[PDB]
Amino acid sequence: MGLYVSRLFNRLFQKKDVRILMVGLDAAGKTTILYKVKLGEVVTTIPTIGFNVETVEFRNISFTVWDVGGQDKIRPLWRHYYSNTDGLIFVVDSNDRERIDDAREELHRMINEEELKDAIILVFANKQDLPNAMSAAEVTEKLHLNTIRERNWFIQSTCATRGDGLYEGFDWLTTHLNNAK
Ligand SMILES: Nc1nc2c(ncn2[C@@H]2O[C@H](COP(=O)(O)OP(=O)(O)O)[C@@H](O)[C@H]2O)c(=O)[nH]1
Ligand SMILES: [Mg+2]
Repeated sequence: MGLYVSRLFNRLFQKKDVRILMVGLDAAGKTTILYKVKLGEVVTTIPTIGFNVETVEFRNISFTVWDVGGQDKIRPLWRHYYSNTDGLIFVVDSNDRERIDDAREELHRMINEEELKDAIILVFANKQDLPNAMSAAEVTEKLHLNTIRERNWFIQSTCATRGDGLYEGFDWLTTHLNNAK
């Protein structure tokens, strides 16, 4: 698993530094995905009391992961990670309808950051395994992804716990990060 996903990134070996942010509300499935793709050690750090960041690095690639939609007064704290971002992965809980609108706002707010203006957008509609989970289509509507313009985005159904859709999602991401600039 980690093997085949690791290969996908060989595509970007020429790139000096591939920066990938992976965000989403808490409990969307971010941490699960990191330990599921086993691309590298999930080094955890605590920049400031209460703010938890997970970092995975391998070769010229790095992932910086943290939860959004928490105490939206800490949002400026996240800016330290926007500069030179090549790709943005937004993980969403497809089964959580109560907070899908919060996800939407965090996402649209985040992709309109001057510094994230040219980042590829990968959306993981996670927890597709759950019975009453919104289909990728309904998550696309709730996240209002069709209102995104001039941006290269893609929504991918996944079950982080089993790994389904991860390879596909990353296959798309790395393919586009490659011919970006
Ligand atoms: N049913 C189901 N649960 C999942 C899936 N992905 C993650 N979870 C669970 O949802 C919770 C999210 O935790 P992670 O630690 O994954 O959360 P996050 O880092 O805050 O997004 C954990 O209880 C996971 O075991 C999935 O595809 N299906
Ligand atoms: Mg987490």
